[PDB]
Amino acid sequence: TQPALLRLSDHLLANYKKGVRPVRDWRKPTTVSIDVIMYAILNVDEKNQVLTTYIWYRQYWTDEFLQWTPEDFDNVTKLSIPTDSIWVPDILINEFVDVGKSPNIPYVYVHHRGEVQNYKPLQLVTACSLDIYNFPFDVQNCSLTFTSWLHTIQDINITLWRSPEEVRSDKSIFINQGEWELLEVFPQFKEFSIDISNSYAEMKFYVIIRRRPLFYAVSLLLPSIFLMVVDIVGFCLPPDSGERVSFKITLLLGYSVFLIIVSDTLPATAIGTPLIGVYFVVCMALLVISLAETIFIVRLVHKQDLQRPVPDWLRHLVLDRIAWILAVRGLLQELSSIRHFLEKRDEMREVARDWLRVGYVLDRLLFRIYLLAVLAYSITLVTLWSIWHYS
Amino acid sequence: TQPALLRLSDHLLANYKKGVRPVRDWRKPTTVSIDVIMYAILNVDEKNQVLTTYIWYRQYWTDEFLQWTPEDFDNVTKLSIPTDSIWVPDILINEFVDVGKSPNIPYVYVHHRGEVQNYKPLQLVTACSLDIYNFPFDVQNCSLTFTSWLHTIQDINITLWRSPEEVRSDKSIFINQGEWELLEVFPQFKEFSIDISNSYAEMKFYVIIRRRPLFYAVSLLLPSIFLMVVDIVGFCLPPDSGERVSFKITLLLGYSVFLIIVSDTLPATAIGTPLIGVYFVVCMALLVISLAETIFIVRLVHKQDLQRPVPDWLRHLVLDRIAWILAVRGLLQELSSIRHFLEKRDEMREVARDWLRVGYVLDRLLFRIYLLAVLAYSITLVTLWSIWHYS
Amino acid sequence: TQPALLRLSDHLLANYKKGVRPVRDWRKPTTVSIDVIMYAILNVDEKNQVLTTYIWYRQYWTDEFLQWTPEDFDNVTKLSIPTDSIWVPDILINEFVDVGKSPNIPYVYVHHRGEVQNYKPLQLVTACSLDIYNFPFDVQNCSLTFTSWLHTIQDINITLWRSPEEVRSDKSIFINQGEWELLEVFPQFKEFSIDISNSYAEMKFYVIIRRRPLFYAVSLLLPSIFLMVVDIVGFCLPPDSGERVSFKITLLLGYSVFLIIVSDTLPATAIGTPLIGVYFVVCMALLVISLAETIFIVRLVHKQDLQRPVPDWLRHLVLDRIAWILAVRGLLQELSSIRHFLEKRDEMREVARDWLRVGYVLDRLLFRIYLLAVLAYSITLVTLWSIWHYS
Amino acid sequence: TQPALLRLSDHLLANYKKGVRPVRDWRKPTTVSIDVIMYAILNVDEKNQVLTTYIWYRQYWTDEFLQWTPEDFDNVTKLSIPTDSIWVPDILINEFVDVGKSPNIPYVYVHHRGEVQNYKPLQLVTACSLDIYNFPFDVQNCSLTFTSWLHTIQDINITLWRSPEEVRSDKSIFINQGEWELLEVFPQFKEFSIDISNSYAEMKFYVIIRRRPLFYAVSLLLPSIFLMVVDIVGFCLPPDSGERVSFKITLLLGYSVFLIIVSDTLPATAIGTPLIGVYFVVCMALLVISLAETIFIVRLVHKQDLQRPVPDWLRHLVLDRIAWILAVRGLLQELSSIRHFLEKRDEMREVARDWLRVGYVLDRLLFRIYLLAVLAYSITLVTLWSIWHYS
Amino acid sequence: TQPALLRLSDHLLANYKKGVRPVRDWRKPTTVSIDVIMYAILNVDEKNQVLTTYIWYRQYWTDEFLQWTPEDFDNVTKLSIPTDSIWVPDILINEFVDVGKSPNIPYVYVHHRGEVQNYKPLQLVTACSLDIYNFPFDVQNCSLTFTSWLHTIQDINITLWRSPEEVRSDKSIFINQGEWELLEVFPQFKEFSIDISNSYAEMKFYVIIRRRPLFYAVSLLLPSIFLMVVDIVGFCLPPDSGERVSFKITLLLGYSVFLIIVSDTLPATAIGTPLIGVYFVVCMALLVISLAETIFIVRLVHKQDLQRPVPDWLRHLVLDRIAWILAVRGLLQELSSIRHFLEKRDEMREVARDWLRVGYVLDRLLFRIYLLAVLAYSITLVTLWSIWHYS
Ligand SMILES: *[C@@H]1O[C@H](CO)[C@@H](O)[C@H](O)[C@H]1NC(C)=O
Ligand SMILES: *[C@@H]1O[C@H](CO)[C@@H](O)[C@H](O)[C@H]1NC(C)=O
Ligand SMILES: NCCc1c[nH]c2ccc(O)cc12
Ligand SMILES: NCCc1c[nH]c2ccc(O)cc12
Ligand SMILES: NCCc1c[nH]c2ccc(O)cc12
Ligand SMILES: NCCc1c[nH]c2ccc(O)cc12
Ligand SMILES: NCCc1c[nH]c2ccc(O)cc12
Repeated sequence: TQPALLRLSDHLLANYKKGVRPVRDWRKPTTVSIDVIMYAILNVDEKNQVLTTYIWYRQYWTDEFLQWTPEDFDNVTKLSIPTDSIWVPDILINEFVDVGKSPNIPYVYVHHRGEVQNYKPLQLVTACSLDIYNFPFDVQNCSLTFTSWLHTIQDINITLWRSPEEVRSDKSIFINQGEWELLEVFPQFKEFSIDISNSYAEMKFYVIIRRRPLFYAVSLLLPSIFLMVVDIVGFCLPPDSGERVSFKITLLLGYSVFLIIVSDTLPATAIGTPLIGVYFVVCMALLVISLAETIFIVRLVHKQDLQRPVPDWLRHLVLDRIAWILAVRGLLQELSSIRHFLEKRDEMREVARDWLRVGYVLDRLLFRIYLLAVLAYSITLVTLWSIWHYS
Repeated sequence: TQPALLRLSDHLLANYKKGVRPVRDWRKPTTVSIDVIMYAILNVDEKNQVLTTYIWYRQYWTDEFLQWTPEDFDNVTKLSIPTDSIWVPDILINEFVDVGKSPNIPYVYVHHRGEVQNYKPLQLVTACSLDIYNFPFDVQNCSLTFTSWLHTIQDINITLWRSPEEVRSDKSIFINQGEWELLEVFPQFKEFSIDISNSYAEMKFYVIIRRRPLFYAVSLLLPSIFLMVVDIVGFCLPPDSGERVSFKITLLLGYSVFLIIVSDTLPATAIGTPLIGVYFVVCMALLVISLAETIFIVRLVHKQDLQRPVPDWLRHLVLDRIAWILAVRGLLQELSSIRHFLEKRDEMREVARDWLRVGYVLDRLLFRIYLLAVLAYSITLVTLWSIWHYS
Repeated sequence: TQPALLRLSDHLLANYKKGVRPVRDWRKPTTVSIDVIMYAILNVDEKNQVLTTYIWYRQYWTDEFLQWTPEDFDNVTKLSIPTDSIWVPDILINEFVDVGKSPNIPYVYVHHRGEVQNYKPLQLVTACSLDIYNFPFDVQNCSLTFTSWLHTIQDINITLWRSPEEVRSDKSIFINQGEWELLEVFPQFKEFSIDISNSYAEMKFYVIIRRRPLFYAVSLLLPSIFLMVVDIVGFCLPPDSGERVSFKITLLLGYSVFLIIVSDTLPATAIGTPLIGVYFVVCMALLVISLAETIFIVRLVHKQDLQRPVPDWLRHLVLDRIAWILAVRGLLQELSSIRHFLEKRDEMREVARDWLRVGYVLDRLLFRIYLLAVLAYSITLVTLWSIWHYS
Repeated sequence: TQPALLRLSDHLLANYKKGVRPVRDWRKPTTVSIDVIMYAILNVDEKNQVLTTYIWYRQYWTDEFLQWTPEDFDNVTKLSIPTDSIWVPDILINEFVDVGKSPNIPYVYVHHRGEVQNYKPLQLVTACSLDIYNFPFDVQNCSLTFTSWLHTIQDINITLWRSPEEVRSDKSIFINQGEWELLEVFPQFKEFSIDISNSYAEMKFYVIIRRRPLFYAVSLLLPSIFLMVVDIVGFCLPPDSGERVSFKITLLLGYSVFLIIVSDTLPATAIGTPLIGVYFVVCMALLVISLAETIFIVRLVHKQDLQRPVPDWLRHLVLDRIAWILAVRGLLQELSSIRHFLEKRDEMREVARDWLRVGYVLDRLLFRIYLLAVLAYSITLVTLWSIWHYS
Repeated sequence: TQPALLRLSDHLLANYKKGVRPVRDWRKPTTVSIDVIMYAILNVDEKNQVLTTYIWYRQYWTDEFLQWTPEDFDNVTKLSIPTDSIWVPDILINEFVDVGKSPNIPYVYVHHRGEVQNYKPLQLVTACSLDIYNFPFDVQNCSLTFTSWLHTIQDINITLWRSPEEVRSDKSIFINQGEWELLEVFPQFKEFSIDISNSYAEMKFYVIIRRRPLFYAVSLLLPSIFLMVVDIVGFCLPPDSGERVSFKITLLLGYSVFLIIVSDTLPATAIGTPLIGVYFVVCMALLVISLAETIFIVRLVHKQDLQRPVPDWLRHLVLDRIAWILAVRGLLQELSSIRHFLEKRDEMREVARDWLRVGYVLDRLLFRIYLLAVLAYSITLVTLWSIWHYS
């Protein structure tokens, strides 16, 4: 005799005639109130300048045709109806690279005063400009805007639903333990117009995210200090031996191949030039000047075809030493000849020994200077890190 | 005269009016009982913190409108009808990264008392937090939650169908011989609420999986012990020869390039720091101190420009040896000069020989110390492995 | 006056009422006869344990509602109707990783006795367990099962259509000139049941495929024999020269980097351990012991700081040689001193020469032993290959 | 009593009969006016000769059946109706590689005079010919054409809507800070015909884009000048030492491996041959001739088995030096023999010294020539860069 | 009073009853005439034996139910109707790996005599057998076949539309400046039958394409001749120096790593063995025998522990030289002893000098032989290239 609640379900859907903007008067617009909450931040692609995010989105508006009195229908205040049977605004998002992949959820709440609500999850892979000038300590500011693609300001009006301060500070759900953590989501309403007599409404959410670089800092600092330490420990071997230049060029080749294979992996971009490359270039130049010093010292010490050092050089190298911290005539003729030969050989040996001593002293002094330079570089780096840590 | 069973098929579907929650009274909610069984575990992505699983899922609920007496229709108790002609709850899964790919199966059983059942396979690629602190011996605890996205607690209520102990211990179907094997699937019912006056029901299944690391253990241990053995066998060659430093730096370069090309392949993450990296750093430091010892020994042995060793040094190096386990005057003038030259050369040779002996003794002692250190490291590693094996 | 054949097309489709299992009596089940033929085998993924295949599939069953007399309708025995207007069983395939990509073909033959047939191509990417213990000479046994996901044994019954011996030996269409060639497709009917009072029917096809490894065999054998030959030819150079150890360590580094870059490319898995790795480890160990022999020989030959060899050593090294295949007193005082110095130098030279001869003899003997070992290894490898070739 | 605006919504859609080209007379064609605006330029693939772009596209035409008087319906001039209920032309784009991914936007404006408009975003990945002859300073000219695939010139006519000069200079929306920046979008109308009696209309937009190569220029110039500088600094070490050839071959191997790993990454194509490869080949040849010079100098200086240099050679090498910037008889018999031996040794030493001096002079001269050549190459390169900068 | 042309649009579509093969008599089949034109050739995958092509395809057939007199309907001869409202044959393509991605174009021309035409673009990624025996100069012959999947020969008959000679030579549209250029498209009609009493019609188009290898030829020839030239220039340095073997092994390692990293990139297959690998193996063997010659020459020249060369060897090495292009007794006793020591040293020096001269002569002769062999190889290669160029 008396059917179930469905007695009203057809009563609203008998002659609804969807596909038309539901208003009693066409002059007034329909107002849509939206709300977004972040759930997780998926990977960000610096090469393609595109990021992937996942949000829970909700909206509501007024139908003005789905109105009924609760008392007439068993106290019924709200119900759920399929979303394909009612008018739905076309609220899209700009700077999108694909339609995306998301479920349908073909249901919507409808209240007794015409208010209709829509809840949905949605994943966006979207293009924003990424700046990686300070690559490890990045703070990215990307934007996503909601707007009606075709309806103008006289048709659809965008409202923020919740208060902006509630939206800005909302960490109710967020997947931590990832590469990124968000700082805030700042909303802003704007009016967009390319030409005259045609304007639209947009709502832009600016997402601010910060990277945690501890893994990146370790992976970028450990090989560098490793090669610096091995260069320092390999500096202290005799220079006249021919293995010094081989050791230095082998270490330089190792640094070169490491730098090349890490040249584009970490700064995966085609525009930005982070300061990490500048520090790497500085380290490379330090290795180059160390190799040049080693080559010069090796060239200075070479026993064959030598000349006695010019007095002034020895006189100031001893000065900077204050701051480092019968027919018997043929018989005697032959003996005189062999003696003179031995004196010549001894003189060559003494000249070689003096040149070797000069090379040793110069090598020690230049090693001390290089150690001081490395100390200065390391202390100024840790000083800048402390300045970052304490603003 | 009398049609087939389809005489009831239209009788239930003549004026069903799908799209409305089927209840006689709107106050009571509709209860959905669900059940999941794992079938296989596909790949897990540590870089993206996402895994892929395949389950068989079933659910059932009560329609309260598809009711009939069996006796009236040729003893018919249950039938199958297309799933697009009846109301279906929107039971979704959170922490999902895509809609996924699964067939439709447009059929459902319906019993004579209104009970309706739904069976379906489904593959989920979903985001959970992976911890790889102990990378080879991982035990991952990931979660997947079933909930109604839009209907509240007053509309849909979630029930576990089978008993929790049956669900927890269920290995009826599972594809073994993979990288992972599951331990348990723990179910838990919860009530979810972000704001007030709006609450939902969720059912969370915690999947616990364990990795079998034998392949990983072999692939990570074989090159390490290979390079340790080759370092040990290359340690025992004469130090005064110049090939020792070249051999050591070549082996160090090999270890460096292997470590760099395996630096991110196995610990494919940007947060976690497994202890395998710590052991690799320890091995690298051991190689570095071995190279430093070789360089020091090479520097100590250098025949040119030497001085006699200070007595105390020789006196304690012989002490630690207890624990290692007429005008004929011009003629004689020339002969005296050449004799003195030969004495000078012999003295230099003797000094070089003494320094070489000192270097040999020190090299042998330091080799013994290094061998003892390697023995200690290897035995403590196998000891820790045994402690893991026997708790 | 008299329409075309379509006069019967509506006669069967006027009140068909699809979506219901077409039977006059609900007690008897509907029987579906299926048939599959392979067309080509696409790539197989050993890392993901998944393969891709392409088959032509056909099935037929009885409708019992699409029945007519041919004589009444211009001799018409069979026709074609859209597949969306008739009942279609939900015959799915387990161990599938995706819904796949295949066309629709919205047409089916229907005969005058109710028999209805369905033809379709379908590509499956499906998960099976791959064993690569003998990686080049693989014979893979994978399975694919057809079953009704939701209908039970009382509803749908599976039949093989053609005889099993015809299905097993069917090479009518197959794309050869690929990486794999199939041996047989063995069908087997089974009854599946997880719980009680609920059983289903499945038809499992076991596909057996064999790999042709000639390209793999060449690519795996050529570099190995290349490095063996270059090691053999580099073995025969003087040992006292310092380039021998450099040559050996360079070749060892080359083998190491080749093995590492081919460590996971060919055995692309995380479980299996093929014997090719065992042979590679054996070759590596052979190279290691060759390097150790070279280092020992180099250490044995070192002219500086030598002692005369102990008699017994020389006495058995000559034994194993049988099987390799006035004031004139100051003047004479100075002359005696210089003569004694020359005797000392000559004695050191003779000791060095004797030690060099000992090192040469030992190096030749160990080279012969190493060559014999390489010969033994190569002959036993070709012997095992012949045993494989002739069972 | 009086319904809403929907009173006209059915009035236009009661018997619209979509699917037919809406014209009162079939002889006249329907005219579609289109407009495109670039929004961003995504990645370009030089290997596949395909690019990805994102545009906002709009079009309008005349329906001639959706006509009404505003006064009759509450002043209503325009409305919005679903796009699936009206006739829509099939305006496609050639040289497309996929259907693409874009939303639907199922709404269109309709004016009271039958004018209907359609707005949509669309992303195209499309194939055009890329020329990279001057790879860093590229100016690409690609094309995209809009045409009706099936309707001929007698049915659909294409019009540009806005004036061509407005379309050509339109930077209202464009995502800068990318790899590319566009110069202009030139439109052109054309008539297309493959066979006779069948012609179509097309509208081709030529997009002109320019690359900003600063990152590419830095990444391509820094390693090159690095290796040039290290070659120059390693040139200045003594030639008789055996480490010079090792240093040169190590640097050549480094250049070779860098060139090979960058051989196809930057010029990612299979047709074009940019001039950067020509400059790299020139640098390689310079390194090769430097290595050949080093080998020749090393061969010239070799102390063992020497002959006195032919006079003419010394006489012109001193010429080019002007531009570089009793029974006592046995006793004396033995003394004469040993003296003659010492003279022979001294003569060999003097010959070796003279050859070493010759080698040193030649090495210095060739080093000066090589430095001059490097200076010439660097100055002509910077000169060509300046010519590019100032046309 | 009199409606538009749509007066006939319903007249054909009032009771069309699609889904049935439109014929007045079921005995005669329906004939479909097809035509294909290539537009561009996308990438070809040699690893997966699959290619991607893009064609414009058209077909037409006879409906026999869409017939009208033009005079009755305002001279109307042809119109356009949606393709979903009429019967469409299921003409598919075999050897396809996916459904593909193509637009719909829901429109078809219909003429007044029942002739209906369909135009569509379509991209196929399809599997054909690729032979790369002569990898740079490939001429691939792949096939694509059009057939009705389910309708037999008694239902659908395939016709070529245009004449075969017109189809074979058709370059009206084709995107040049790619990796491939097509030679011809040969059509062929065939009858296909697996079993008896069941036959179908197929139309196979054989596409013939040729590769342009200039980029491949340059990229494969430049490093090879580079390493040959550097080997030749490094051959000419003194053999007794220890850097020769290091240079040779370094160059061999460079060739090895280049060959390995290019081992599978260019011949990206698992079956074919191109002749380029044979030439690379020949070059490797040439480098190996050069290294063996260098090692033998180095072994022959070793000053320590030498014996005088056997006369015959010197006598034929001078022969092949024709074709290369009182108590004073103790005093004299000591002098005699030292003189004898000096004679012994001089004899050893002379023996070493003679052995060095022998080694130099042999090295020069073998260098000449190696140069002649390289000349022969290069000339026969350019000769074979000329034979290819002039058939
Ligand atoms: C781009 O190419 C088209 C095709 O030839 C040409 O008409 C047009 O002038 C070109 N534009 C520029 C800026 O070179
Ligand atoms: C291509 O292959 C088919 C199949 O055998 C053959 O009939 C045809 O002649 C071939 N075409 C050419 C140009 O070789
Ligand atoms: N199942 C989660 C329901 C839910 C609660 N709050 C929400 C906010 C937005 C949204 O899309 C969904 C929700
Ligand atoms: N064909 C397997 C039917 C089946 C048996 N038990 C199940 C449990 C869940 C499910 O989705 C399906 C099933
Ligand atoms: N066009 C191929 C028709 C055909 C013949 N035999 C078949 C077997 C199975 C199938 O799906 C299709 C077929
Ligand atoms: N929401 C942006 C609406 C808009 C303004 N101008 C446009 C031009 C083209 C287009 O597709 C869209 C638009
Ligand atoms: N817009 C191109 C129309 C066109 C002309 N000739 C064709 C041939 C085939 C085809 O699919 C299409 C066409």
